[PDB]
This record gives sequence, structure tokens and C-alpha cells, in this order.
Amino acid sequence: GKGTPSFGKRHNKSHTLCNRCGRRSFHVQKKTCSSCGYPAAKTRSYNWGAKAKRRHTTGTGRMRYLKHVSRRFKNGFQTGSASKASA
Amino acid sequence: AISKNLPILKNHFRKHWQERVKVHFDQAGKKVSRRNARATRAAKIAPRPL
Amino acid sequence: MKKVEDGNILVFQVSMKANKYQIKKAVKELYEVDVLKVNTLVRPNGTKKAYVRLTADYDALDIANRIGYI
Amino acid sequence: EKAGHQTSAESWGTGRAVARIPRVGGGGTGRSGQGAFGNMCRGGRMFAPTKTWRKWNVKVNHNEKRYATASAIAATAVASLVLARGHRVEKIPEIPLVVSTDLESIQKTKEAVAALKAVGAHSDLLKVLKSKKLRAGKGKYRNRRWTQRRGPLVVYAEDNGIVKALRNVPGVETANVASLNLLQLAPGAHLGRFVIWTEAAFTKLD
Amino acid sequence: AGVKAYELRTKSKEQLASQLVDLKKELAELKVQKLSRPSLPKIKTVRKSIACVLTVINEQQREAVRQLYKGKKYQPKDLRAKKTRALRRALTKFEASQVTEKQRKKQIAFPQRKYAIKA
Amino acid sequence: NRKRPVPKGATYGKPTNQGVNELKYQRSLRATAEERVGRRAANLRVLNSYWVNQDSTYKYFEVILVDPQHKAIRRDARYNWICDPVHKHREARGLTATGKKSRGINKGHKFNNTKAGRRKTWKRQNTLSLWRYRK
Amino acid sequence: AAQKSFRIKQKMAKAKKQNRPLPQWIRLRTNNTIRYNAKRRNWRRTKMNI
Amino acid sequence: AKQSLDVSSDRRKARKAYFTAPSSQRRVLLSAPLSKELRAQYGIKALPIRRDDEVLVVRGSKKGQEGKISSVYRLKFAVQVDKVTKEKVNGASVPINLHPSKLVITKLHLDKDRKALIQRKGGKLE
RNA sequence: AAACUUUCAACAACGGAUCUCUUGGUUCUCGCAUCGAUGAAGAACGCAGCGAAAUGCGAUACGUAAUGUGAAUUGCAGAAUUCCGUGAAUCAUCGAAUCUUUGAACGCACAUUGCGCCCCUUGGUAUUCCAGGGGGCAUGCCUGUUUGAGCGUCAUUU
RNA sequence: CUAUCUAGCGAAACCACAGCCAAGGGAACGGGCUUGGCAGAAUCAGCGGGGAAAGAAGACCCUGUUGAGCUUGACUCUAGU
RNA sequence: CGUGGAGGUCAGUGACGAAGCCUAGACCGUAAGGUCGGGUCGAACGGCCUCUAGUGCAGAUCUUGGUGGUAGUAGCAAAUAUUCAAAUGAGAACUUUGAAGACUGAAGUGGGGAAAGGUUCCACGUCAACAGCAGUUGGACGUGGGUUAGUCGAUCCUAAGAGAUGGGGAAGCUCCGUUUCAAAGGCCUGAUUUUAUGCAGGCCACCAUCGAAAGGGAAUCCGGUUAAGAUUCCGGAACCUGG
RNA sequence: AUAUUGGCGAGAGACCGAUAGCGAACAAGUACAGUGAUGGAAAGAUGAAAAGAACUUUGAAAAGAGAGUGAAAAAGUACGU
Ligand SMILES: [Zn+2]
Repeated sequence: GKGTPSFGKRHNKSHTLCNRCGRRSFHVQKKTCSSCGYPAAKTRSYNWGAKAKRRHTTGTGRMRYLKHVSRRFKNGFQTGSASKASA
Repeated sequence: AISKNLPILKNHFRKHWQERVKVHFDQAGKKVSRRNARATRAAKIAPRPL
Repeated sequence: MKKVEDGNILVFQVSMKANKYQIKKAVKELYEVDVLKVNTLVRPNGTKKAYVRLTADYDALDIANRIGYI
Repeated sequence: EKAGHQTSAESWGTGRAVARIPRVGGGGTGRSGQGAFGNMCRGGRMFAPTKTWRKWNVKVNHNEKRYATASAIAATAVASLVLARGHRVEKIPEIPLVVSTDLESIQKTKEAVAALKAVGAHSDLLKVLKSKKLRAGKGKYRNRRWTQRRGPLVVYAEDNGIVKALRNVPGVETANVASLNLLQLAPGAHLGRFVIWTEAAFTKLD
Repeated sequence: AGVKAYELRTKSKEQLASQLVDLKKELAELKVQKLSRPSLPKIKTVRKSIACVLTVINEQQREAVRQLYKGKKYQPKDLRAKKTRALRRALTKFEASQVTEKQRKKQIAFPQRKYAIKA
Repeated sequence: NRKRPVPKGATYGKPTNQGVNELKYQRSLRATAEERVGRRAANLRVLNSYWVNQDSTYKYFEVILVDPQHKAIRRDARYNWICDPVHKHREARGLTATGKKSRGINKGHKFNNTKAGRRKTWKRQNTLSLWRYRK
Repeated sequence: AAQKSFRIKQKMAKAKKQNRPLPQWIRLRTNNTIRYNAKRRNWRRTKMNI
Repeated sequence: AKQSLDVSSDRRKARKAYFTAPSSQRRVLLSAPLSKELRAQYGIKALPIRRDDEVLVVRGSKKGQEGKISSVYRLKFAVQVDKVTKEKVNGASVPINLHPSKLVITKLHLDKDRKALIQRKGGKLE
């Protein structure tokens, strides 16, 4: 019984989609995420998991904001606007 | 294991030493830096002596 | 189109963020027509379609091809 | 230092009719099941991975280095050696070849080249020019694409334009006598550089 | 082609207001046409004119606010600089510059002297 | 004392490590004192602290903190050093006067192990220095 | 499921719009390598995992 | 020999840089040498090719052909000439792609900004 | 004697070795100090005339403003004349904006596109009910403002 | 109903090289070696004598200065009390 | 003897053909090997003196890939069963229509749902692959269409239990605790009609929140309609809730 | 003055040359597996240029045979050797 016929009973979910990271890793009864650790304010990660870290660190996404910071620094966090010569 | 008629060495490498090796490839670089710094300190030091 | 020809209904893709009030209002103003009820559903491609039936003072087919489709 | 080891693989141990190399676990992909770490393994760590802490530089006693450079200088005055090293001095007045200290002061390639030519070096200069070749190996793609012979070595005592003047004629190099390099006097460890000395340089020698 | 930022910057709050609603109607119609014509590129040029206007209407309002706050101690966080979370917290130059009174005296009576060796 | 927070006294290992009960925290109570009020007033900076009372169950400290964004401190010389981002949570890195103590920071033969910073000094004496021309 | 949450249906809709062959004109683009939609999916070959 | 600590003699970065050059530097790379006639007129060796320039082919099987540039097909590093084409088996025409380093310019499309560039280059004047 | 088997060769298969390539890796060295409640890193769903991805973006959605450059883009369609010009561009630069649903994540929740409270404003007869538009309500802490508590405690009205 | 024969479809195990015996000697039970018997293409269905056939570096036994589960007035400790 | 790379040298070989590969063709060497011809090929390569190593395979139940004999072999035999004709098609044991023969036998091989899937639903086109024969057929391929609610659910309630907060432990990640050793609110409306508003009355409160698509619970029915939706659209007839 | 397998900008190598070099030279932390933590590949090369084979003929078609392009088809998007 312990294999094939018992596999047919598999139709409830232990985890759903996590609001925070979007994997199907959000444990319904514990109401927490096995990957990212939501709803804890900190984000789950471990030093024994270099790969998992690499899978999710900064730069693996869009860097909507951050990606623009060093150009900004390169020009001294300028305020104002550019002049226009003429010819 | 101990064999032959040799001196008794005490090479202390029982320890993960490979995680702390410092090979000074920067020997030449740091020198060029040290000088470029000595140069420009003296520069802004007006005619003072360093 | 058949809904226009036979049911006095204008059919629209409409903001996902809309609602039967917000839709009726916009239809009522963009097209200067009166509205009987709005049904809506969320199409399986992720857009919202709105069945807007006009009151009997209006003929949707008329106002369909005023807007300029057929 | 990580290569070959970015896996949680394990031996299956014996009993599975299959070598006991560690194998990558899980499934659903081609790589689950496969030999891991370990130097007969596609994708595993190499044997005795190369380390930076290899000894690169070698020390040589200063007195001996000198001895070497000395010998190499003596050798540039022996025609038969200079010839065997492939310098084309089969003509040329005498040897050591010495040249007025006006050379130190030339400013312009064209005039430097004309100067060298007159003093007998046309032929060696050509050699280099007719010797440019695409490097045989694979270093061709490691910033070492071309190969050419070695021209004359001009030594001076003061630099008033001869260095920049000559820095673009294929094969030729310039040197202050005050310094003077074994890698230049005996290239490939072969004795007998074709050397052109300015007077100035020549008397500075002792 | 469509609108140009500069031609728009000369107009009133309320002309741009109407400009928009016409541009809106514009695209409103083209969508009806996009769907019986086998491709309608004219639309991207009006989709953008819309952006241009909104941009410029918005430029106007910000200046407005910026003006009726000129010289004032508290500006909206909106229109403050931005720089960086850190740099924003750093001492002002004044604050940093602050030297205790005992130090003031010392600095005034014993500064680094210029000098040069030889005789 | 610090009770070794292991499940039933169970230690899983060699006997030298099997202790649960005569075990002592390397940092002092006063440091635990500083560190908690510091977490509570995280907008403040911990300057110092001093003992004021104890019973069998508790030691009591008054902690001194300073407000780094109040203009009386930012304008004061003398103290505005504490506004610098490097003195963020000094009591959590053991830079308050209690921290420097427990941390073994003093001049002399009795502080060899410990005082350029223990961990840092270890790292130094366990580093294999290799020159280009090997000595 | 039938009574399905909006989040799920949303994901379902996106998952359906992605379910098409490669647009043939991409193949005509200059320096184009993409020959076919290699990330393509089927309800009877691979589940969505929600 | 390079001398600058800011230029790289590196084969790799050179190739990357050419192959990923954006339209604007690609303009500069697709420059062409003026004819001798044109070279004496403005005291200048070459210019970034442009559309509506007249041109001679001085290399390769189309040598000697002449014509107007129809487009500078930057994303291809190539230039096409209103008049230099292949006729297919099915009678269809199709542009030939030419590199401007293999052309010589015979009539510049002058233009206020074009002139200014010639001046900026140490070109004649008028 | 075929057929069959085996050996060798030619041509043809199978398979991807070899050689040559290399916008990648790897190691050294030099220069620099800049994430986040002014909402980061990270997640989700969207945005193109014609796109599934990668890349880029946020309902202003493969981008808006600005500055330089000075004619492209290009698979096809298409523009537009703007090509002696405040001006092409899937260009560079970037100082002005936009920046959905989220996330330390902040009204409460969140296997829910679930459920409140407050100010302004617009409709439906409306301070109270409904709907639309805009702006708000986390926690610890500091300095200060206001309003308070305790025979903790002072002085007084009489 | 299979097996069987046909069209279509089409795996796996295993494989040093192979495949007829008697005796001999031989790592003391040979397909090969030595001496003899012999020995004729290509094959089909069956079969279970042999291939000391095939399936997991022997379950039993011993060795190893190799373990683990378990017990106890072995050794050394320990939460607790 | 032979290999990757390095310094030197033959001003070495090469698109008039480098390297590589194939060849019961030739020659040198005891051998490791070297050399040549012919064929194929297309961009680089070699000799000599040195330098340097990630430097030479038959084996490791070696690693990765590729290939055989086995073999057109084992097999493609559970679940009673098929047959005639026409149509269509390049093609029909297998598609569609007709006829026959049978089966599931309402404890169904009927009609709906819950979990789960996620478009598999419907239409048009359509067969390379897939459906271990076939295919014109399909849950497949391509292109489209499609899910309509005050009344059906969620939503509200509370259950086992989960869990913020005053706090107490803990070096700390956090652990305990849920009315708990806490100053824990907000409901009416007068006053005031400077006003819709601050206030004057006043009672009541050991009291977060999450947790049921089968528990509790406000309210809809019949007819008609689509390729595919229907207690949701249409027609008609009602009811509940707030105002 | 010291540290620096992270971040930004650079110059290099007697390093590796697609089973090598990072796991990834490619729509690679992708496809795929697993309830989950995690595990995690394969995969580069027509030609200078698509000139990517008009047209004829056989075939239901895929294709074949001619023709044609090309320096070469002993390069045919199954593509260098
Ligand atoms: Zn998560």
C-alpha cells in the first residue's frame, strides 16, 4: 500500500504561493515561507547555502532603483538641469 | 611515521592554513603607490620637508 | 456583434480596475446614452469585458456604428 | 578553488552495480546521477588544482647576475658569436661598433634609421622587418599574435631624443649604459647581441 | 512627430488640460480603428503626445509648489533633494566645522607654519 | 550564570564540552544592560552606563544615551563625534567602556592574546606570508 | 478548481498568453538565433505547480 | 606602441567593443576616405559616411561601380548604394552590402552640421 | 557455385573525435568608497503596430524630460519632413519626472485583489446612507508643544 | 487465451575471447593446453544437462588497533535532584 | 622517443594550399617514433639550442558521450464482440452517417460535484511528432472563441487551534504569556443654536486578530436561449438588506 | 603605514580553449526534479555575402531527378574539418 496506491491520495497542498517571493513555498498551516521566511521581517538565508544565496541576491532582479546610484555618484548627486550651448 | 636518519621537523600545518595565505604579488604595485603618495604629499606640503 | 444587433447591448473591454458603477458612468458620458444594467466578467486572458445594455430610448446598433465599428 | 565542488554529491556506496564515485542527486535532469568531484569526472575538480602560491619569481645572487651580464657584454664584442646569434653584421666596419655621441641627440625616427643604416645596420633592421610572422601556437589569442627577430641594441650615456626616435623601428632597442639588461644582451640565453654604443656610453663603461 | 515639449510649455494650465482630453479622444478613436485595420502605427505617436503633455502639465505644478515654498524652512519631502539615505543624515558643513572655543584660540595662535630647510 | 541552552543538558560530543551549569557569559551584565536599552532607543547612541543597585535576582544600571539628531548635540563640538555613522550601536560591538574591558583591550604583556583585537591578532599569527623572491 | 481565487486565475491567464508558437518574423530579424519557442508548455506534459 | 594606462591592447575587449558598439560610435567607424578631388577641396582625409553621398567602389568585385548611398545600414556595418545591386534568379533586386572603408567619397552631402565638422577637423574652410 | 561469416579497399551511412577558431572563464595587479522609512535588496502581474523568451520599462509602461551628437531605425510595416535642423536614433549622456501589486513594509488583515477609521471634495433631496476623485491613521525612541494624573509634595485664598 | 505463422510495431538481461567430447596433467572438477575421438553450408519449434549462466564488492566465519543499536556496580562524565 | 605552452634562431613551410584526417603505397630507426607519395581539406604551422608543465592509457564494477551482438527477438493475450454498406479521403480493419449484433444494467460504462488540474471546454484548419498497429480521428498541432449574480459561494461568525500588544525570560536568532501583576475604550445626545459642535449629562467594557468554499448564516423561482454560459443572459413572476 | 574570494572603474598573464575554463562562451541558476529545505543540466562554428536553390518534371505530400546559386554544395539553415 505504501507506494502507488497511496500516491493517489495526493491532492491537498502543504504550501501555496508566498506573497513575498512568489514560490509555492508558503506553508498553509504554519503561515510561513520555507524559502524567504515571510512574514518574519528578516529574509531567510544561510551561509551553508551559497547557491541558494546566489539564486536570490541583489542583481538577480531589476534593481529598479539601486542600478542608477553609481552613475548618480559619478556626477556628485547633481541637482538642477543641463544648460544647452547654442551652436 | 618516523624513518631514516633525518632532523625532526616541526612544520605547523595541521590547521586550514590554506585559508590564510598571503602572497605579496602587490609588492611592485604598493611601492609605486607608496611613491606616488610621497610625491603628492610633498606637493601639497608647499616647500615643507615631509 | 449579435448582442449589438439583437440585444441592445454594447460590449467593451474595460479597465480591470473598473466597476459596474464606474463603467456605467463612463459609458454614460463618452457616448451620451442612458444605461439599463452593466454585467461584467473577467475574460480568461486577464481583461475585463462589460456587457452594457442601453435603455430602450437608444439603439445600440445605431450608436455602435456612430463610434465607428460593425 | 571552488570548481568541481559546487554539488552535494555522494557515493551511492556499493550494492548498486555502478562505481562508487560520488554522484549528483535529485532527478528530472540530465545531471542527476552523474559522477561528481574528482578528476576522471566530466565536470569534477582537476587533480591537484593550480594554486597562486606557486613560486613564480626566482632569486639569483646579485654577484652572479652581474657575472652573467659581464660575460654577456664581453660576448657582444666577438663577431663570430654576434654572427651565430643571427645578427647580420657580415659587413660593418669593426666591433665593438662605436658611433659619435651625436646619436644621443637625434630626434626623429627617419634620421635615427638613416643614422643606423649608415653605420652598417641596414641589414639587421631589414631582418626584423622581413621576419614578422603570425605566432604558431594559441598564444596568438593571448595577446601575443606576432613574432619577429631581434634588431640591434643601441646604448647611450644620456638620452636626448634617441630613445623616442628609435621606439618604433621594429626590432631595435635602446638602453642606458648605467643600467644594462642580461635579458637584452643575451636574448634566449644566447650570447652576442649586436650592440651599437655611443662614444659617451663606451667610455662610461669602466 | 506629434507634440513638442517646448510648444507646450508656452500654454496655460487649462489649455494643456484640454489638449490632453483631445489627445485622449484621439487615441480613443484609433483604438476603434486599430481593430478593423491590419496594423495602426499612428497610435504610438499619439500615445506619446499624451505622455508629453502630462509630463509638462506636471512640470508646471511642481514649479508652482516650489515657488510658493521658496525660502521656506520646510519643503515637501517630494521636492527636497534626494542624494542618499546616509548623505542626507550627515552633519551640515556648519555642524561639522564647529570647533570648541578652547580650540579656536589654539588654532589662532599656533597654526601650521610654512617653512623650508636650507639656511 | 549562562545556562547552556541545550535541550536536556544534552551536549552531543566530547566530555570537556559537556558542561551546562558552571558556564559564564564572556560579556558582562552591564553590557546586556546597555545593549537592551540601546535596541529600545535605537534613535539614540549609547554613551555610557553605570551600576546603581542589585538584589539576588537583578543588577540595576542607569544607561546614558545621547540624541545624534538633536541640534544641541550636532552643534556641540565635544560631542558631535557621536553623530558619525561609525558610532552606530557602539555598545553592540563592545566599544562602550564596558565593551572595551571584556574585550581585553589594554597595553602590555598581560594583553598579548587580545587587544589589537583577539580574533584579528590570531589571524595575523596564523597567516603564511609569501614574498615574490621567497625568503 | 472552479471556485478559483483571483490570484490563481491571474497566473492562469498569463500562463495562457505565453502559450503560443514563436512569431515567425522573429526568424527574419538580423543576427537572429531563436528558432522556436523553447520554453513552451502543455497541460498534459508538465504541471504549473500552482 | 600604446603608452597610455587608459588604452588596452587587448584583443578580447577590442572585439567586444567593436561588435557591441552602439549606433553612434558605429557612425564614426563607418567612415570613408574622400576622393583626391575632394581631399584637395577640403584638406581633410575622411568622414563618417552618410546617406545621399556619392561614392566610388575601389575594392572587390564591384570595383569601379559608382552611386548614391541609399542607407547606412549601421546594424550590419554596411552601406548600400542606390545602383549597386544583385539580380536574383527570380528577377528580384537586392542591395549589395559594401563597407565604406572600401569606398571613396565623390560628392559629400553638405549640410550646416557637415561643414562645421569639416571645419572642426582642421578642414580648409570655404 | 551462391547465400552466410570474416578480412582489406572505394564510395555511401552512423557518430562527433581531430585541427583551427573564441564578445566566455580563471588568476595577478592598480584606482575608487556610493544601499534602505526621500521605502532598499528581493518578489508578483503588466507595458511594443506586429513578442513567447532574454534585455529594458511601469497605466507617462522596450519608455517621458533634459543635455550631447548630428541622420538614422531596419525582420516587415510605417511614418515624419524634423535632414543648412530646439533635430533622426532599439545612439550616448542623464542633473527632471513617471514609477502598478508588494517587500524591513507602516490602518487591520492576507490560501481573501477581504475589512475599517478620519479630513477635503463631486454627484444621487444628506452632517449621518450610497457611489466617484484626492489626502491621511504602524512600532520603539529622542527633543519640544499641548492636555492631563497621583494627600508624591509646596505655598496660598478665608 | 497463449505459444505458433503473417503485416505493422519493437525493448531488456548479459557479453575477456568463445562455444563437440574422453582421458591426462594442472590452483587437486578444461571450451582452449597435451594425447586421442572426430569433424560439412544455412536453419525452425521445443528443452532445461552444462555455460562451476545471470541478478547488489557473501547473509555465515575470521581479520581490522572499523562502527552503530542496546545492557550493566565496565572506564570517564552529565541534566536533575 | 612524443605532447601544451615560453626565450632564441633558421630573414623556416603556407590560399600556386597551413593544420587535420583517410590510405593490406614508399623509406629511415632495435624501439618509443620520424619521413615521403596519393586522396580529402581550408588558415595557419614547423626544424635546431634552450625554458616550462594540468605532458604520453587498455584496464581502475574508472568519467562523459557515442555504438554493437543480442534481434526484427521477448513481446504488443485481463476488463464477453463484433458485422454489412455508403460517404469522405492520395490512402479507410480503426473517421463520419446508416443498418445489424451486443454491453454497462441505475450499487451504471447514466446525470452532477469536492480536492487536484488549468483551458484539457467550443469552432475552424489540420497530421511532422505523440496516441508501443493504423489514422483522414484526438485530451495532439495551428488559429480563434468562450466563464455575465443584491438572491449560488467566498466575504461575516465562532471551533480545535493559530497569534500581535503592557510585560517577563534569553548573549541573541527570539521564548513565554492573551486577560495576562497595564492609566488599554466608545455609545447615545444635551448644551450651543458663535456652530453641527468643543462641550454638559451619563450608563455599559477583564475586552487584538487569524482560523470552516461539508459547521452557524438575510434574500429567487419557472419558461426560453448558445458552437461553447447560465438558480448569472432573456422573458415573466418575486424576496431580502440598507437608505 | 595594515586588511580585503564583496561592490564600482581599469591594466594584465609562459592560465583554460566548449567533456577544458566558473555550474552557466548560448533566452543558465535557465529547462527539469522535489511537499519542502534544496538539487540543477545539455547546448558554440553554412558562406565574404543568403547568393537559403527561380523554373521543369515525378509524387497525396515529405521529397527525388533536372536546372540554378556559389571559389566550393566533397559547404543545403540535418550545414567548417
Ligand atoms: Zn517566500
